[PDB]
Amino acid sequence: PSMMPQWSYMHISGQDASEYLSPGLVQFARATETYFSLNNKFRNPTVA
Amino acid sequence: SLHSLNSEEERILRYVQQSVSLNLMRDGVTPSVALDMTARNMEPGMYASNRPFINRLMDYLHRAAAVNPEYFTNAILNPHWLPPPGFY
Amino acid sequence: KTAVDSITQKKFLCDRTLWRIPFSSNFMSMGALTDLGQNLLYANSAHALD
Amino acid sequence: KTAVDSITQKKFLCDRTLWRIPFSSNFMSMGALTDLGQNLLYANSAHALD
Amino acid sequence: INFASLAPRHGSRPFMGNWQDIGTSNMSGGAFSWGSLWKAWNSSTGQMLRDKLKEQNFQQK
Amino acid sequence: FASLAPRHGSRPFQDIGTSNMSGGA
Repeated sequence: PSMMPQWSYMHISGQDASEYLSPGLVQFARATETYFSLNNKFRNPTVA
Repeated sequence: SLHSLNSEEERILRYVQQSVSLNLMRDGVTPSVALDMTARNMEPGMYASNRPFINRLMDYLHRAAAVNPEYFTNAILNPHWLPPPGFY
Repeated sequence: KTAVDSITQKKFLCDRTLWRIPFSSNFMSMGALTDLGQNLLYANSAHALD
Repeated sequence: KTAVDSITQKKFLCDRTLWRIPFSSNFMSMGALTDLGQNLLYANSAHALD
Repeated sequence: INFASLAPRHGSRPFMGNWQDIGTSNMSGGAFSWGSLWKAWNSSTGQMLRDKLKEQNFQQK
Repeated sequence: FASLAPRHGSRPFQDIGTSNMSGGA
């Protein structure tokens, strides 16, 4: 629906890692994709 | 911090947190209905004895859930939480 | 010319695989969180399955 | 001196007493109404036991 | 650090990868863009040649 | 702007067509 805390806390449904991460870590991971892959760690939700 | 709660009120607060979290997490109900369901299931003697504090806490949580969902979810899910000054 | 009468048999092999029945309204894959999974009738109350 | 090779068997007897699995957080007798019994998780929800 | 410098620079424009890059893959409905290409002893030649087909086989070079 | 979209987050997710016998691809 619009409120189910467990999902939003576990990233089952909610914002994506490009957004809920503090926008300094996003910058860092975006900078070093070539040699130190970081985007594989966190998770992004997909909702039908 | 000039107003701080009495152990009985802390027990009530922890019970409210537990019940609201349980209803909201296993039954998927809306936060307003979750707050309503919690209230009823209370021991009538204690509910009547602490009617003002419980009423104020319920209204505060209601308007918090209506306005700021992130703050409401944080304050309903994190122990060691206390009502901020100005809630009095 | 001297072929005997025949009876057909049909069967299939499908290994290294899992039969899948997605819990979705129309069986399609529109995301990890299926639409039927978050539908009110199933998110709100409780059920039993046989 | 002439003793054959030995294999050891172990078994126990416990008659007249009934085993008990107290529905308590730490398996103690902290009260007649064990805390798990009154925990809010089981207060107002349906459960099934296997 | 703007965190920028730290990137391979390919031309005065520090090369930074796409923002929307963090990730999920569980069981069904999601899959990737680079994929599986994949008697006795008689003829021989077509066979030697095919064994040789085990190298890069498509694209995305 | 229909939002029947499959959604990969807060963000939701050309009509095209055409390939004759010869034409590049």
